[PDB]
Amino acid sequence: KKVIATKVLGTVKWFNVRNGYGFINRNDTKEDVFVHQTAIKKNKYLRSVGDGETVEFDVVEGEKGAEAANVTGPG
RNA sequence: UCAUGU
Repeated sequence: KKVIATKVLGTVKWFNVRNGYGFINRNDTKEDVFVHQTAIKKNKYLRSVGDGETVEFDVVEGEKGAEAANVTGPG
């Protein structure tokens, strides 16, 4: 996998804690990026984000598609 | 329980 962007801001569309993934909409391109629970930095759902939350992340591209990495609060 | 849940 390769890093294709860093310090991207986005808004969480939805995140399902049962299945452990969701999608973030990038504020710069308006495209959704997949986010898995393991990509979220520790905040008891130790790795989760909330629907509607603004987050900052890197985008990396394995060939299942573009996915978020190192997901944190803005700044 | 790793690609659009409900």
